[PDB]
Amino acid sequence: GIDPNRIVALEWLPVELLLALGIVPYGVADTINYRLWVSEPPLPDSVIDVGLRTEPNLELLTEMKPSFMVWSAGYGPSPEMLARIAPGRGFNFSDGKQPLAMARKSLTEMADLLNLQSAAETHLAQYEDFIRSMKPRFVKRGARPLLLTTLIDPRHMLVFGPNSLFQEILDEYGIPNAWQGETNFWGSTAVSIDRLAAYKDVDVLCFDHDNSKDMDALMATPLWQAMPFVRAGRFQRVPAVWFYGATLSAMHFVRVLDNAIG
Repeated sequence: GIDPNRIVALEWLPVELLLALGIVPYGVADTINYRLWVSEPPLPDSVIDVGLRTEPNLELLTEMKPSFMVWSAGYGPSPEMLARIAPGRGFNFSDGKQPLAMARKSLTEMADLLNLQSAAETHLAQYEDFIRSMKPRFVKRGARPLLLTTLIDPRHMLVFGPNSLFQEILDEYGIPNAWQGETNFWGSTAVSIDRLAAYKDVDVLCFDHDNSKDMDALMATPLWQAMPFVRAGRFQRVPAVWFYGATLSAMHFVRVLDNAIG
């Protein structure tokens, strides 16, 4: 990626990787929503919005003349297409089973490209140590399963399973993941609200993303108020945390998690 000050990130996974290594993205795709879903690692205003991650402004990119472009494999524009604009590397979110393991490999791979190996090791130690330190904040609330969700629309909820970013974190804290059903490669799946009523005694967190109008509509339905875990006083609305990120998204989760049930 030769010039570190001229790198364009076309997805929020690799943005997080750059950020953790100290790089300021020359460009970033969809900075507006990044505010609503990722929120953490805020973006310095200098950053140039290159458009939607799905349909980036190819004209702009060409004028920009990036030194290198990073993206998330299997998502967004075709790698063949892109490489026609400037050099770049696609990064994997997961191997389909462990996203955090992959994140650590992606962070290292990123560093290597930029010769920021030291900065990578410092972050990783900071990271592993921080996860370990918070462990005792969840020793009291024993084996009660936890359910991670987020509302997509009044009729659908996303649940995060065993192969989601948060799973490894749960494993290290001993929090059983209430969702053992199916999940896409990214670790999640959309379900109908009713499907959630099946969860009697469990803790439920729902990441917000500037969708309060949507939440109210949901909390307005008799089904929701009828929800057992709701009536049990186990439902919580927590701050947005990106579900398809890396180490900064995991550390952001531990924060929200800590505040929510620590």
